[PDB]
Amino acid sequence: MKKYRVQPDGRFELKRFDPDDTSAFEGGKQAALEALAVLNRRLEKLQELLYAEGQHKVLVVLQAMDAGGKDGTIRVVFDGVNPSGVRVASFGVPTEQELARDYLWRVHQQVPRKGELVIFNRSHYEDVLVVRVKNLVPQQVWQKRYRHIREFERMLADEGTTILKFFLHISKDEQRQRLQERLDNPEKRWKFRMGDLEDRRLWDRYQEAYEAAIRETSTEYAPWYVIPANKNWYRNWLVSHILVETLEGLAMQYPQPE
Amino acid sequence: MKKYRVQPDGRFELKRFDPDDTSAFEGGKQAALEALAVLNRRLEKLQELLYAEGQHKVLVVLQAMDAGGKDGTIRVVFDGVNPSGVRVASFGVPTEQELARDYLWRVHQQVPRKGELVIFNRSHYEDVLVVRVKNLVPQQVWQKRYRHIREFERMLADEGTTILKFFLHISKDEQRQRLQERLDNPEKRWKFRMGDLEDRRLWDRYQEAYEAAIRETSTEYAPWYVIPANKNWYRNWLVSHILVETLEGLAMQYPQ
Amino acid sequence: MKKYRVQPDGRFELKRFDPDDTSAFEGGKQAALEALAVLNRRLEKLQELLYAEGQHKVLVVLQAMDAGGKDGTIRVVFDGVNPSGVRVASFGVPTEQELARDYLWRVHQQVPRKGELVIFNRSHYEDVLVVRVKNLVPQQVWQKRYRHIREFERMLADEGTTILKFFLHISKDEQRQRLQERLDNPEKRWKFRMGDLEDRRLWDRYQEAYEAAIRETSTEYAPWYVIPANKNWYRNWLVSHILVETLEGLAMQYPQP
Amino acid sequence: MKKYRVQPDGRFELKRFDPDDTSAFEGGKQAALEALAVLNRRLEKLQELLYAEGQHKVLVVLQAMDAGGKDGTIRVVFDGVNPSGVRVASFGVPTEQELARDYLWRVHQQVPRKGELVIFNRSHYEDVLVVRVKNLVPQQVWQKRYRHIREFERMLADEGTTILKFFLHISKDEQRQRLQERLDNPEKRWKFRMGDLEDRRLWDRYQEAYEAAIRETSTEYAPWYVIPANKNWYRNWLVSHILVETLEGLAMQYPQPIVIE
Ligand SMILES: Nc1ncnc2c1ncn2[C@@H]1O[C@H](COP(=O)(O)OP(=O)(O)O)[C@@H](O)[C@H]1O
Ligand SMILES: Nc1ncnc2c1ncn2[C@@H]1O[C@H](COP(=O)(O)OP(=O)(O)O)[C@@H](O)[C@H]1O
Ligand SMILES: Nc1ncnc2c1ncn2[C@@H]1O[C@H](COP(=O)(O)OP(=O)(O)O)[C@@H](O)[C@H]1O
Ligand SMILES: Nc1ncnc2c1ncn2[C@@H]1O[C@H](COP(=O)(O)OP(=O)(O)O)[C@@H](O)[C@H]1O
Ligand SMILES: [Mg+2]
Ligand SMILES: [Mg+2]
Ligand SMILES: [Mg+2]
Ligand SMILES: [Mg+2]
Repeated sequence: MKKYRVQPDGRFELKRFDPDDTSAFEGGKQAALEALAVLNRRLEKLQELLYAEGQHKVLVVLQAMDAGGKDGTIRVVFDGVNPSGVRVASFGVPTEQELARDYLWRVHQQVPRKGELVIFNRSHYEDVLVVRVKNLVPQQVWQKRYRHIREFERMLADEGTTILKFFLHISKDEQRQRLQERLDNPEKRWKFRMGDLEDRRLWDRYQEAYEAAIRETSTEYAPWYVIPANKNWYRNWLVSHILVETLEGLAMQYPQPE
Repeated sequence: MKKYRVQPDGRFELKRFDPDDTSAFEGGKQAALEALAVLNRRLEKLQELLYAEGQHKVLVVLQAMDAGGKDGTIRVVFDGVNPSGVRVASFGVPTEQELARDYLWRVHQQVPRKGELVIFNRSHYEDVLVVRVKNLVPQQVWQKRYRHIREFERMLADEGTTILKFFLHISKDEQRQRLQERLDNPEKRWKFRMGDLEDRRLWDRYQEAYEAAIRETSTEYAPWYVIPANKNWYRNWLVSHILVETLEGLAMQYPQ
Repeated sequence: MKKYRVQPDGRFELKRFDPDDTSAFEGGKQAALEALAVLNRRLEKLQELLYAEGQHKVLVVLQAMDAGGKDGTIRVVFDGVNPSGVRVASFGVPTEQELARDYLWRVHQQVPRKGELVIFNRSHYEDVLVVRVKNLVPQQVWQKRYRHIREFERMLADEGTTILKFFLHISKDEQRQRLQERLDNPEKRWKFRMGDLEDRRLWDRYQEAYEAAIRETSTEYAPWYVIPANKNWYRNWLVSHILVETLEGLAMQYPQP
Repeated sequence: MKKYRVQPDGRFELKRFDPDDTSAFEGGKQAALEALAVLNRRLEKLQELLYAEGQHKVLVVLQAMDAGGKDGTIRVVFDGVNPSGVRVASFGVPTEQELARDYLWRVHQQVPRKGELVIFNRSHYEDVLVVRVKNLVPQQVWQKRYRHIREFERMLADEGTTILKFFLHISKDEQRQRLQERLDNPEKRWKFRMGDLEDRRLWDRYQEAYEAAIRETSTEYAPWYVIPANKNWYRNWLVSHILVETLEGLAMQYPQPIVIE
């Protein structure tokens, strides 16, 4: 089941992962939806424990190509989970205030507190992704940032944060369909930006960047999971299974005051 | 259904509201749960519109006595609503940093942005509630805050925030049972502090403080709704109905 | 010198104030520099006592036209005052994050804490100034802001903030010279933006905007002082005098051992 | 100077530094005050350039024992420097909100922005000092924190922050006098807390904690300077000299960009 966990050997190659792979589930969509429903209930209970224990901090990082399933994952995986204990932090185009400080400043501000589960919809990884691909800074600058991230995450983990980093892996062809579906969708007509067409020619450069990022930052304290995300049902089930298992591993207990 | 909206006539009496009242729903639990399921789906859709339109700011304020149903309301009313568009801000015991600035500073920081629905689990109201009851500041101070709160909410509303204030009204006897269940439940035991028994002795002063605040701060731009909260099913349905109707009233539309 | 405090009668008139007026000081520059040196020393001591007492919050609001002397006031008036107790908060062009919430959100965040003296270099007033002049929101919206401002400042004052609002009043002709002097000084040329010229075309609308804000928001708890700011030496001495006297009035005492 | 810069060799021994040392200055009190006046003027001009250029991020970290001269340094070194470009961030006893996140969260929030000079009056170092001495977390937990700091400061420096860390070194005897003077002074008594006598009792444990911290975190990108701080005049001149020289080294330039009618 950890066939998707990227080992900290620095020997990662994205070619080994197929976006269309569904080998960890034996049953197809209908069966998987039932399985997800079970895990969602366990997740709801596990969050209730987390909030009650108030010791651990859970950080779920979502990274994907545009239309890679970031919003869809949050919406389906965290369906019915208490709003008081779960929070989404999105990282968009940096403001002048954000650029006036190091790139980790805006990110560090949003980290989960004790008893809180935080989802990062894009993250500090963007500073080794869009920044690298579009050469917003030279290689000399962004190359050093891998060490920064390893060390920043070491600090977070050592101080009590459970870090789960999910790479939602979709094919170039799947993305083409999803963006075309976005353009014909009336309630998604607004989600489209013109820049989505320029980043499309940069596909390979983005894939190279994801390969580099994952190889350099997947550690035992902060592992990367490559989720085959072409099938939404499989993506949702697998992300739920990984999170539920990790949270189960924490052996969280309800406190007693006497 | 707006028999629960507190009119801005400064003539409200809490006396007139029974925590055990269920008169706005023509039936019981089983039927009300079905009704809530329908409103929850509408709520999910209305939030989706809010986030997409990205113009309005929605502020839901929850105030209640301890074990009055604040966590329960958030959990049930907002079940299945997109986490990206909904946020809870809890107000606890003020820190030294928080006390070093005016009481509205910590609260103003958490207000909803455009396209966001924020729930305040306890609020700036505590500064005319626990503060008043325990005399954490003298009367001279906390008396002036009613005007502050009216004017701060006028500003929020004028600048595009839809404000819904819910008072979850439970009986002294219901609280006694709920707190006893907290002591008799291992998965509830944790929410308990010894101070929950002390505040119990201050019941009437807290009730007097709630009546006072609601009378002073329920306005046309920021109304107070007194929710009979003894029955969870009725509490959840009624808060959902009021929220859904208010959000419907905004005539929100998806962008072109 | 109470001749500069704008009474809360709602009958303020900016034509009654001359930027070139120096009548409150019985002398010129050389004598005023000496007088300012005395007040600056008292200000340094008063700040030490504010920080020590740790109860009051002091908010100094500076509003002026471009090249009206806001930065020079900070630099000279607060010279030698302990950095640990004094802070500047500047308000610029609002970000999308700042615009996504009410206009008072970014301003409320910067308010002085207990024992702190804060200077606002531009403020929440901007939201009834540049916003009004350039119609960034309609009249329907910015008209209601005067009440918001009065009530927000009432709340700050009631809760322990001493509020001093200074309008640094310069003439249209003085601004023309200063802006020209900016374009000629290499260590100042960087402060120049093309907008400084576009806003100069809007002089009168800005003046009308200042008369309206001052008339509407000068209260007992938060007064406005119209400082004739054409002469730097007079501007610096008069703001120092007003601040020092206000701080003296607080009769601040050292904590009980 | 490089005699006070702590080399990144991990062989630092605080015993090699005398709080009463004044060897870098030839002239005594009167001559040093004149020298400081000159450096203060250069500092004022250098800050004006920093704010105008708006590219560099400057972080001055002040660490000292109680009554070690932190407030005194800020007050004298930064005298007359424009408030708009200089900010003090003090770190006291953590709040429940601050404790609910990692210890670097509150500190990272206060880092200088572009064109700003920030002074940290106590810092993230407190989390390997008072925390270590009073065992507010176990050794297993605070031991890992040296690497965190090295790496956090590497990130800050790599991304554009000039980091100056000053350890204001006073003797046990000097502290005893200053604490007593605070007590007898009516305009200083207010600074006193009962814990000042507890942080006096643990002197050696604190000194051992400063030795370990400085030894572990003085790097090329973020050096530690041990300032002999028994003499205020020498302390003030030396911190001013180090800061001015560092700022001079940045070779800051004013930006480059019509008849007004
Ligand atoms: N560090 C960064 N530097 C530059 N651009 C960034 C950075 N972080 C995020 N971005 C960009 O910001 C954009 C956010 O777009 P937005 O529409 O707000 O979100 P979404 O990914 O849901 O479409 C992304 O296209 C992303 O590449
Ligand atoms: N302004 C305030 N001043 C003093 N106490 C406050 C203030 N606001 C909130 N509190 C108190 O903080 C406490 C928060 O308690 P906590 O257990 O964290 O939440 P809950 O109400 O869910 O039990 C409440 O008992 C409340 O009375
Ligand atoms: N509320 C506001 N809305 C719009 N513009 C604003 C607002 N507050 C400030 N501004 C503008 O931001 C600009 C800040 O410019 P800047 O160069 O950073 O400062 P300075 O006034 O020292 O030149 C001013 O020209 C001012 O008109
Ligand atoms: N990380 C921390 N953990 C515990 N105590 C801390 C921490 N950071 C700072 N402190 C303590 O906070 C206190 C600062 O408060 P105060 O007496 O008002 O000022 P000062 O440092 O000027 O003496 C110091 O005693 C210091 O040890
Ligand atoms: Mg509780
Ligand atoms: Mg409680
Ligand atoms: Mg300027
Ligand atoms: Mg002290």
